[PDB]
Amino acid sequence: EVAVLVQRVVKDITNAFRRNPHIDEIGLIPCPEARYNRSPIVLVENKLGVESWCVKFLLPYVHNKLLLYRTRKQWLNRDELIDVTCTLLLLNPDFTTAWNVRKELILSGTLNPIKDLHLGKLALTKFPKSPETWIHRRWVLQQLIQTIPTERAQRLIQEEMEVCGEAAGRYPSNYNAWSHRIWVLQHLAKLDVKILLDELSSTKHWASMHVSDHSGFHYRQFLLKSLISQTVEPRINLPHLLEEEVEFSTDLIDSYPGHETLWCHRRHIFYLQHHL
Amino acid sequence: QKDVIIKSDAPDTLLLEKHADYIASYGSKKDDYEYCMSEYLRMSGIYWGLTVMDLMGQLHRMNREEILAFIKSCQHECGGISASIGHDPHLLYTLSAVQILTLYDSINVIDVNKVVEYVKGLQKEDGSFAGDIWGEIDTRFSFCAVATLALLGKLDAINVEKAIEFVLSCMNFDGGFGCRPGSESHAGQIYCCTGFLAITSQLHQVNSDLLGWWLCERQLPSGGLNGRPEKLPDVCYSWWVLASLKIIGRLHWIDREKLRNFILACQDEETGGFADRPGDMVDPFHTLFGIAGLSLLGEEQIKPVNPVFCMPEEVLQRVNVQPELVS
Amino acid sequence: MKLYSLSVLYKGEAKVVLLKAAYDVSSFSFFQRSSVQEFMTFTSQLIVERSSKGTRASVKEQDYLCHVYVRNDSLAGVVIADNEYPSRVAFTLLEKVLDEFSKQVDRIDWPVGSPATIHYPALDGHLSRYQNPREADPMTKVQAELDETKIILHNTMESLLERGEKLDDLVSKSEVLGTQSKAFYKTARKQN
Ligand SMILES: CC(C)=CCC/C(C)=C/CC/C(C)=C/CC/C(C)=C/COP(=O)(O)OP(=O)(O)O
Repeated sequence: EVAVLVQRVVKDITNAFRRNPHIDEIGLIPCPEARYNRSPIVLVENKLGVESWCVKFLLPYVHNKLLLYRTRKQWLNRDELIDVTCTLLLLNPDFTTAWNVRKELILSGTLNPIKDLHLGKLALTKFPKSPETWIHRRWVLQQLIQTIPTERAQRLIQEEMEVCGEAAGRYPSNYNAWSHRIWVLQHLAKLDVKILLDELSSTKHWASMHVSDHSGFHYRQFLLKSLISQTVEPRINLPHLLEEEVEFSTDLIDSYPGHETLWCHRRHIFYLQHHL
Repeated sequence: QKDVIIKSDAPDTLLLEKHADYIASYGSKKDDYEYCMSEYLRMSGIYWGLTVMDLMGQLHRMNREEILAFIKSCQHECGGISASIGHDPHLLYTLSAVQILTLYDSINVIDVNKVVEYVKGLQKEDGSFAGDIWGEIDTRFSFCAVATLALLGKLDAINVEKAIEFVLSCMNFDGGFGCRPGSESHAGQIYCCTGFLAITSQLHQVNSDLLGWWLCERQLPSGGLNGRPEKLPDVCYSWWVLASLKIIGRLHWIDREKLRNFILACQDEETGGFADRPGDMVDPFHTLFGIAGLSLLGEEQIKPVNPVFCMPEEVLQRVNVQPELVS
Repeated sequence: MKLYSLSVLYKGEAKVVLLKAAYDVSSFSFFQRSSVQEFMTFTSQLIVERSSKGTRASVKEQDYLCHVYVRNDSLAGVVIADNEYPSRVAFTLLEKVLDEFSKQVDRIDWPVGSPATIHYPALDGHLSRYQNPREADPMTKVQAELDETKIILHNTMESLLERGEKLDDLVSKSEVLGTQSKAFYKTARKQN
């Protein structure tokens, strides 16, 4: 009876997105045993929960089903493909092959690229560290891009800044989160002088509340290193921002001593000043 | 200073026999859930398991034929090898497959010429390498490319001179390396790049003092190493850092005894194997880099390991693949 | 830089009693916040159970740091934070609360008081206020004579246990943790 109980779950998850497109995050609910006639897919407000008792059955079902598709052992509809890859990646976003299928679906015109940015976002609320999710996301963004960037781009760039920041907050010193955020500024923003300055401002408060986060502070360094490169009146404050940074760093080292991140940060800011 | 505190009742001796039993009994208990969860990297998983067994001289306890058949089934029409049957090919698991076949001296089980073609087709105009046909650029893939080709004796197939140019363009001012130009320095990424430059004979492009300094800063008062500033100590990082140090010729700067005590403290006296930190979950991943880490430190009960390929020096001597390191 | 728990307790001869607490579990996964909050209540009590009167201590866990202050009288105070949050601002926060707490609540309502009986709504206000130490009141009359450098530090919370005492038996037998929280710790017994 596991062939029907599990195939119902992928519907319950699919249904949840159609009756609530404003889902904030996903999560696992402690359940050693199922209850009578209740779906393990329980949602409260925006949150989407999955009871743990079904996971050991739900995953290998969808897992093997996708493998049968890739090996041409069992056909699936393009609507079935989207449904299974969705539930599969919510359980394990590191499954590269599952992402690749969605790449094919997107590239065939079947799947809307926006759905993958959304799917990736929900996966990062339970797996903010997941390398493949970021890797795939870069491909999706690369497909959405076929002098100042357009309004459409800036709308997406601001979105990427927020998901990178939220992922940076869920896992301490999230390299893959900040590395992606940098990638966005390189390819999407094309190192825009305005966006670089705004990111330098919005992250000041965050950086002061995460002093042991070398990745977050390197992001600061990247902004500064890129600003120097772009300048090859707004561009005048180049030593001014550098001394603002060394003051901000000192103001934290004095407040919070014993953090080699803060020291490594200042140490690198000294390098930028001396090499102008 | 975030760090661990090594206890007195913590293991202070090498439990070689219990490690071999752990890897041998790994996967013996059928669990469909955990199998699917990790199948996306199963090929590398085998490589970790086999390599750590051969380092302890227990490779014969592993099902040779069953694995060789598995690898043949994982090669695709494009030449690339996937992590497992059904999964899509990738450069990572192509390397792992070749590494396994080199351990078993069964390199002709798969189509070598097509593997070369697959790897060659991943290179870009700037010398960079993609993970697969979807174009993810990373220095890991630069390393995986040349490491795979070196084991096949087909390093000439790619634009070597241009590949070196891209990797060197990822070198930051602190001496370290990232995944892409403009990335935060990462010990793991440094291992890939230093491993790359070792294979491509370009170690003279590396400041051994500067980089070696950055790497030694990873060592914490507990003795363990991390991957970057203000990170917890990690057994796997005790490989990425140590191997990099050995490559650039600055291994003697490290604190052998204190680091060795940390790695040994990550053992499980009951089950066996290594965890990332003392009192954590063990896995074949950290088991390998723990053993390989002790091997570089000079543990005599373990076969000498090559810092570039993470394989026994005995195996790489057989295929005449031993890149020069900094003396 | 985050504060998780801020609970005021009491250490009688028979048992240790919770009087008033405040929590901030907004940083955790949504379907775990209930379980997490219960553990922070369990820990805060357990630390007072193992700490003597008139002493300060700071038990450390990986990525977490609990600070306890037990006065000469059996009134206590526990604050839970991360590694980043400075220990001095933590103890400074503890003292100003236990002073305002002795001001409003009588000394006999302590050994038998309960969170539903004790009256103090300013705990959730202080927890959110002291979230950023740069936005905290600079009381130089307090921290000028707080430290003695004899504040016992613990690598784990096992250092407070006896030689044969097992934390596994303390969790499953606790009456502060729910059945779903004990089973949640059982999935944490698999080393996560
Ligand atoms: C032959 C061998 C040993 C390896 C083959 C080549 C490969 C795949 C090397 C991978 C090593 C590497 C580059 C690791 C870095 C990947 C990365 C960015 C991990 C995330 O970083 P953190 O955010 O710091 O997470 P951790 O602290 O848990 O490592």
